[PDB]
Amino acid sequence: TGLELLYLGIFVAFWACMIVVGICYTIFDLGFRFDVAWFLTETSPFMWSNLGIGLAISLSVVGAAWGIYITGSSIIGGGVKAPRIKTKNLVSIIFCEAVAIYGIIMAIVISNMAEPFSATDPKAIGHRNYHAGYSMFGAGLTVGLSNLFCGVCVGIVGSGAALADAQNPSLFVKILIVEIFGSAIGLFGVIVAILQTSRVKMG
Amino acid sequence: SFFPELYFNVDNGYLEGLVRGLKAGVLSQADYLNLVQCETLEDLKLHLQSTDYGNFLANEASPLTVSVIDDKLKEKMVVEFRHMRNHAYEPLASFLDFITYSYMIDNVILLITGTLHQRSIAELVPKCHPLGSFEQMEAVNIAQTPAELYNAILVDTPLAAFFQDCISEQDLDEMNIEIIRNTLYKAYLESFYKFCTLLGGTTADAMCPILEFEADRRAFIITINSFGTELSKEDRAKLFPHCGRLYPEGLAQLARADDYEQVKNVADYYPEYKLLFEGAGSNPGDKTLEDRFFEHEVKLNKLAFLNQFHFGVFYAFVKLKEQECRNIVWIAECIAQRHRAKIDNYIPIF
Amino acid sequence: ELFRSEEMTLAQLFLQSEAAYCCVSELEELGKVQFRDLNPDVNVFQRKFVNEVRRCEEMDRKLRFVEKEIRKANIPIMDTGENPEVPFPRDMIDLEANFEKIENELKEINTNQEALKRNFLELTELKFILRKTQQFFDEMADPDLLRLGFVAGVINRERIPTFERMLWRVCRGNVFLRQAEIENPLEDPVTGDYVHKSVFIIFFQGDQLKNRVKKICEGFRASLYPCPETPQERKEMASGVNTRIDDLQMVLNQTEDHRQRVLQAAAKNIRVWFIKVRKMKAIYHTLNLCNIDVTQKCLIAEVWCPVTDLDSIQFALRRGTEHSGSTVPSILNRMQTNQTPPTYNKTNKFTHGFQNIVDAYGIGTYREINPAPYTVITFPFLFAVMFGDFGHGILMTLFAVWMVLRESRILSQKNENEMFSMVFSGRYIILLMGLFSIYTGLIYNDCFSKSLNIFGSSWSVRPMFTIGNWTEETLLGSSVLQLNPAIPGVFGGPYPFGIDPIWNIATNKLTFLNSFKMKMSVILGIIHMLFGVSLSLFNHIYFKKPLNIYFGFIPEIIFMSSLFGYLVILIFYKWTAYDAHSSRNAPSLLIHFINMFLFSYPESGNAMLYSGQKGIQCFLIVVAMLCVPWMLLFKPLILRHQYLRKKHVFDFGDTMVHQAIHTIEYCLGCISNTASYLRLWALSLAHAQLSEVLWTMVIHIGLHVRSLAGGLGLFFIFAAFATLTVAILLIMEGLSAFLHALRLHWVEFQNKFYTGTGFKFLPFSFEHIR
Amino acid sequence: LCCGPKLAACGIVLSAWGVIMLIMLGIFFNVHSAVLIEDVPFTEKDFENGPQNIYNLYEQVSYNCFIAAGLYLLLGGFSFCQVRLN
Ligand SMILES: CCCCCCCCCCCCCCCCCC(=O)OC[C@H](COP(=O)([O-])OCC[N+](C)(C)C)OC(=O)CCCCCCCCCCCCCCCCC
Ligand SMILES: CCCCCCCCCCCCCCCCCC(=O)OC[C@H](COP(=O)([O-])OCC[N+](C)(C)C)OC(=O)CCCCCCCCCCCCCCCCC
Ligand SMILES: CCCCCCCCCCCCCCCCCC(=O)OC[C@H](COP(=O)([O-])OCC[N+](C)(C)C)OC(=O)CCCCCCCCCCCCCCCCC
Ligand SMILES: CCCCCCCCCCCCCCCCCCCC(=O)O[C@H](COC(=O)CCCCCCCCCCCCCC)COP(=O)(O)OCCN
Ligand SMILES: CCCCCCCCCCCCCCCCCCCC(=O)O[C@H](COC(=O)CCCCCCCCCCCCCC)COP(=O)(O)OCCN
Ligand SMILES: CCCCCCCCCCCCCCCCCCCC(=O)O[C@H](COC(=O)CCCCCCCCCCCCCC)COP(=O)(O)OCCN
Ligand SMILES: CCCCCCCCCCCCCCCCCCCC(=O)O[C@H](COC(=O)CCCCCCCCCCCCCC)COP(=O)(O)OCCN
Ligand SMILES: CCCCCCCCCCCCCCCCCC(=O)OC[C@@H](O)COP(=O)(O)OCC[N+](C)(C)C
Ligand SMILES: CC(C)CCC[C@@H](C)[C@H]1CC[C@H]2[C@@H]3CC=C4C[C@@H](O)CC[C@]4(C)[C@H]3CC[C@]12C
Ligand SMILES: *[C@@H]1O[C@H](CO)[C@@H](O)[C@H](O)[C@H]1NC(C)=O
Repeated sequence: TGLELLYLGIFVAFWACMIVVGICYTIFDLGFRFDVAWFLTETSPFMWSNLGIGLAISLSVVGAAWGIYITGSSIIGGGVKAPRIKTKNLVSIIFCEAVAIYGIIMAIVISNMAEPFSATDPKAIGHRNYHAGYSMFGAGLTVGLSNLFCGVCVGIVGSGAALADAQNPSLFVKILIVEIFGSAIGLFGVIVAILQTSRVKMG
Repeated sequence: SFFPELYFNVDNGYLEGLVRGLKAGVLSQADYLNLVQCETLEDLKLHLQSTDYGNFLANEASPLTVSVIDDKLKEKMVVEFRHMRNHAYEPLASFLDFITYSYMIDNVILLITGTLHQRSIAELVPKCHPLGSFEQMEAVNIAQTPAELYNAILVDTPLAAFFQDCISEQDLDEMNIEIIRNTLYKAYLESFYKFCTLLGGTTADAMCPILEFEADRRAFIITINSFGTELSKEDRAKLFPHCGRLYPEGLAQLARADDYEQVKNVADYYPEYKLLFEGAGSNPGDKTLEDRFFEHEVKLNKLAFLNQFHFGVFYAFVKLKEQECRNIVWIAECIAQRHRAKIDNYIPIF
Repeated sequence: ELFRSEEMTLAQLFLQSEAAYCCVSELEELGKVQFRDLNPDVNVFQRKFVNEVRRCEEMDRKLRFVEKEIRKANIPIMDTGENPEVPFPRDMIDLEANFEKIENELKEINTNQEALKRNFLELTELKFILRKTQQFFDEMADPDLLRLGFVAGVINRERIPTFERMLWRVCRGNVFLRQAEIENPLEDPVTGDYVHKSVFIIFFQGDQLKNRVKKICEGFRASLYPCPETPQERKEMASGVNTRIDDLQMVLNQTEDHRQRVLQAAAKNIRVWFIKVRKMKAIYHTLNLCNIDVTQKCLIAEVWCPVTDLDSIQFALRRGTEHSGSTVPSILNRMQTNQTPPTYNKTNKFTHGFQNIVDAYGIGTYREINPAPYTVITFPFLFAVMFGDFGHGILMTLFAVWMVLRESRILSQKNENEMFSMVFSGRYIILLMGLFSIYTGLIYNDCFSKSLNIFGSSWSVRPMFTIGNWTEETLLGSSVLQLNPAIPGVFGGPYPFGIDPIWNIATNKLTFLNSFKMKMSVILGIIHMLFGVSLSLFNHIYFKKPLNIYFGFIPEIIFMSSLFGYLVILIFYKWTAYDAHSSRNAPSLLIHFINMFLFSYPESGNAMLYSGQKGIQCFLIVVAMLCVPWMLLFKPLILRHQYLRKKHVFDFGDTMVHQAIHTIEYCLGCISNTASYLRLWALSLAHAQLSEVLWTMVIHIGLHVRSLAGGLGLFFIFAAFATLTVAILLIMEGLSAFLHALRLHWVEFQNKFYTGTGFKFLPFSFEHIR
Repeated sequence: LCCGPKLAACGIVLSAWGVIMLIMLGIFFNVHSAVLIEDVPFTEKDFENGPQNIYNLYEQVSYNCFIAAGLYLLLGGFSFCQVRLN
């Protein structure tokens, strides 16, 4: 658990530092320096928007790959004694990849809303552009993380389904319903991302 | 929860599927009935050829014997387990090595028994169980010196950890081999339970019940068998594994126990064991306590297959196939001895 | 034909035992008959003819052993092509005698050859020892002819130092040893290698030293043999061993010639023996599946057969009767059945690849719309939509044409390369893929990442300076500039065939290709899915499921067309309507589809594509959502009514759950499949960009060289370019595009009409020809 | 110089591919196809007066391509001779 120890140490140190820093800023009357407004505002909307698109695609692909390996290991292991698994349970892989297809679709939809400003002063950048960056970032987070979780869930369920099919052929047809239910979550994330970026306009 | 779902299949998913496929080949109740309906060992092989076993027994001599069938079943299981171990990674490799320590214990007991009786260790090798082979050469060509053999075990055997329960090599000639074996097994079971708990997750959840039942049954049977012997209560209590559910005052009551009635009274407090002891009529013609415990062990090993992302599947499969090989050997024995009356004593699996 | 599986029917044959073997042999030759186990109660290993099958297996083992000896020897194995039938009469005795001779003779020959070679080597060692001992005993042999003890032997060279040291260290300074090299190194008696040797002679005093030296040599793995004690004995035994050596050499040569002759005779007909015995084994194993005298002296056979071939099977039975000489004729009979018939597609040489391709995901049910004939084009076409490249398609079609032309050669010369065997079996698939990839590369105007400009681009740059507001000053000031078609003469119509060449050199390339290819992918996918749904209607009509036709297909087609076919109509309408002048207010069909689904028609933003869009889109959405209850509620209720209120197991809850699952699956599948068909655009853009980057990183280096010396560098740079194109693009990207067209066909297209819950027809056809 | 027939076949197929493709590339460069402008090794000065300089550079690159095609023709001849030997 060396790497987990390192991560836990970093987390604890960072958040102890944050606690003491917040106590200092509040108590020493230096709160006006902790300008979250200035952070969110000076930080360019392009950073948020492009991080959002990148996350939308990358996390969707991460979930698709996670599920694909989770279920393909089981498919190939079971098929050593019952090769029909390879031909039948490719549907789990298909779902895990539909996750990434949703990811790219939403990356396209988000990227279609990008446009330069030609301004640097926040009053010039305006609510429209700032909210556009924030909402593209949020939509990317939504789609990417929902797709990641849906892909992992479908992969786990598909590994289970492949293992169960390796022993009795008539079970996969009934266990695919769990895969469908797990797939619905990616669709929900896509719908929410689309709603978020519905009225988004950079320029 | 540990969330093994996320990472188990990274390293052990292929082997999980493979071992489940192997388990799907264990004879079912219908297959056991078909084998039971046979008349000769040749017909037993004939019927068995239709199961997953296939032609494992076609090569061997036409005058089949129970010994030949048993050795072939043992060889098949050894081959499958060795393949799985060879394809396993670190954590599952340690799990499978722990599975093999059980037979390594009996093998080292055989080695020390032969050596104390001045018999060649190389000549003792063939009788050892294949799954516990001492491939190390430090414990070979010992020249029949118990001290050299003890040093070899300590230096070049995974049993060095369990041999610290003893105090010196003089213990080999001092203590009886059965007490040595059971002390080694207590230490091994405790270490195995600790390792499974450290693994945690679905492995611990699905495996700790099996080790706990092993500990409880070891306690019960040691108590029931040491009643008429010179094994004192104090030296007996040292042989109860502490993994079982009897650890608080249960093992103590067993140690103080002086009769099977007292052992049954102790078992009453735990309903799971209460039913086994109630069904263990122990009179001729009905299931014995060992048979009831075998049934419970098979049930637990089968329930080990309802979890998915855990190593307990491999231990359960090894034990279930051991039980299946024992069942087939028993059926062959009944066929050969013509004692068809007791041919149903085999414990079914799946 | 390939439209749907052949009419299949059960049949049962009564055939007298004497003629049964010949009749089933004729059936095996014909190949249109599939037997079935009719005695499953008793396992295979206990049936009537297991004795015969066991003896046949033993004969096959004998033939394998003789063939293995044939391979060990250099002798080749002939190939005539004849396929004689196993002799129904008891010619098995003659064949067994022949093979027993051909095996026993070869085994005796091998054993005798080994033993006689060992003896010959030992005797030649003895001869050399005698000759060298005579040479040593030649200082001055004045006498013509016992305390001293004598031995002699042979050692491996370079062991002389260690052996001499060991002797002088054990028999301390009381033994004599002389050594002499043996030129023309010899072959070891047992170790079996050509190694240099030294013949050595040892003199010793008494019995103790005799034993010492004997054991020392035995440990040194030498060999001693006896030796003469007088010159007369030396001469006598030397002559004897020389004569025996010559005799053994003659016998060795004769026996080796005998082995060669018998093995040549065996190889002359080994293949015919193998085919004979393999058919005989197969025929007897088939007769095992038939009823036996436990029920009737006349054999009973049960078979699947296509309806059209019944007369041919009867004629084959007539041949069997005539050959067997039995007066009684075997009789075939039909019988109405309930068991599920298999799927038989009458595959052809050209259609075998596509039929295997569509069968991989499940053998089609009995007599349902076969996707193969449409796949024959749509799989190459979908592959080409992604792999589209004129040059790579040229390479692939040339390779596929080579495989097609030389197919007979490769078919004869069989190898174990699984990958190459797969490709060769798919040769026609690769050929069509190459052709359609050529076509799609022409449409993309792509050839090794470069366009063609065969008709002339519609984009003229001069109107920009003539009418537009440009000048050389603007060209100097702008790094990339851009172009517009709003001014009159810039855009002179669409390119007549394929994408315009100027997009190749336009940095705006991707901005346009992305949209065009996304629309193309969506259009092709939706039309493919609609064709699948129509095929599903055909399936239902043939199977007589009006329930499915009225609830199911029609709701499915209405839903699909209203939601996603309307999208294709929107794409085409926008293309035909909106131009450069109306560019500013050109709507986004993505946003319009989102708003269609969300009922979010706003009063701000992009305007409506056409008048009445709000009403028409609301109506389409309403119909689409209504198609969900149409599929879900109706069919279960009618089923429950007509199968539980009439006539009165039916489980209404389970039926409702099943229909709900089917409706959810289909409705989510429409969306997910229209999305997944974007893999066409994804893979096409990937192939194009990989080809472009490969070109610009490999052969741009060899082309962007002023000095004429670059012509030599282009040699190696293009070697690298060719290997990289063949490896990264033709092999791996081509394989990916192939498998993704496969996945599209298996899931997106075939889920609409295909079931794949049948059994492959495995006839009793003789494939032992192998 | 005897060598494997597999290597000879690979060499001859590569020679044919190189000859055909490089001859076509040279012909297109010589025709001054605008598609391959990026491959011309021109400089800033070449845009001074007119397109004649870029045409000359096009011709130079076409000559390079024809030289490569001739070298591949020699390589294919060597491979064919090796095939005849084998
Ligand atoms: C168990 C852990 C050990 C306890 C200590 C933990 C480490 C904390 C020390 C960090 C190093 C910083 C040292 C001071 C650096 C100089 C800063 C400076 O100029 O100050 C100006 C700051 C800010 O400016 P100012 O307030 O002085 O100026 C006036 C500003 N206006 C007008 C707006 C009000 O204030 C000070 O003068 C601070 C002096 C004391 C600072 C001491 C460190 C603060 C944190 C202490 C630990 C907090 C947790 C306590 C409980 C823990 C119990 C487990
Ligand atoms: C570990 C899990 C997370 C929880 C702990 C960490 C949370 C915060 C970590 C992020 C960095 C620090 C954030 C605060 C930054 C300072 C903001 C600031 O100065 O403005 C304050 C603001 C404004 O300050 P101001 O000076 O403008 O005051 C207002 C003055 N007028 C109205 C005239 C303008 O007000 C507050 O005090 C808000 C409270 C939050 C600040 C304190 C943070 C507490 C951190 C945790 C310690 C809690 C103490 C008790 C410990 C036991 C807990 C159970
Ligand atoms: C100079 C190079 C030019 C480019 C040439 C190569 C282009 C790249 C794409 C080629 C892909 C080849 C695979 C498709 C062909 C096989 C399909 C077919 O008809 O066979 C039915 C195959 C094999 O034939 P079969 O043995 O089943 O035949 C039927 C026999 N009975 C009826 C007795 C059972 O059948 C199937 O199993 C169907 C599923 C096929 C799915 C294909 C999986 C991918 C295979 C990858 C091949 C290897 C990669 C390339 C390596 C190249 C280096 C050597
Ligand atoms: C707990 C006391 C207080 C601590 C406060 C200080 C802050 C925490 C620092 C760590 C404190 C504990 C000591 C841990 C040492 C490092 C972790 C273990 C050793 C280690 O790193 O080696 C292996 C990984 O390889 C490597 O060496 C690779 C590591 C290098 C990667 C660097 C990239 C990470 C950058 C950080 C940003 C990411 C943030 C993520 C939240 C892990 O060994 P094992 O576990 O396999 O074997 C078991 C034994 N090692
Ligand atoms: C027990 C545990 C501790 C619990 C206590 C809560 C801890 C929260 C940690 C965050 C920090 C504390 C929140 C209050 C401090 C806010 C900053 C005040 C300082 C200040 O004056 O800034 C104004 C702007 O702040 C603003 O207007 C910023 C408004 C937003 C503040 C809150 C945002 C915190 C981050 C939340 C992220 C959540 C992520 C969810 C996934 C000035 O601006 P001005 O207009 O006067 O400028 C004038 C320029 N000329
Ligand atoms: C480059 C731009 C154009 C690209 C787009 C068009 C590409 C078309 C691809 C199809 C052309 C190749 C067809 C295969 C040629 C090899 C023949 C194999 C054997 C053969 O004759 O196959 C028969 C099947 O019909 C056939 O072989 C079919 C032959 C007639 C098909 C007509 C349709 C061609 C496409 C539409 C017209 C052309 C449009 C483009 C100008 C039956 O096998 P067998 O009896 O020989 O088997 C003997 C053992 N059983
Ligand atoms: C197995 C195959 C299954 C079917 C596959 C095909 C998919 C079917 C999709 C649903 C049915 C057809 C589409 C209905 C939605 C309306 C389509 C409008 C298309 C469009 O943009 O046309 C413009 C509107 O037409 C107008 O201005 C006229 C009024 C609006 C349209 C009226 C309805 C036309 C379609 C009739 C039904 C066709 C059924 C096809 C199956 C042209 O107008 P513009 O540009 O000149 O005007 C503009 C200034 N005002
Ligand atoms: C191993 C098997 C063999 C493989 C065979 C592969 C063959 C590959 C050969 C080509 C590879 C290189 C691609 C380069 C393509 C660009 C050439 C090009 O554009 O051509 C046309 C130009 O010359 C003319 O166009 P222009 O001068 O710009 O305009 C004038 C055109 N009007 C007159 C019609 C208006
Ligand atoms: C090692 C990990 C835990 C990080 C260490 C804690 C960090 C946040 C601490 C350690 C020392 C601290 C510094 C100590 C002193 C000063 C001087 C003061 O006028 C401004 C803040 C400043 C510059 C502090 C900023 C915060 C600081 C850098
Ligand atoms: C000046 O440039 C504008 C913008 O492109 C163009 O529309 C206009 O026609 C030009 N005016 C001239 C050349 O007089």
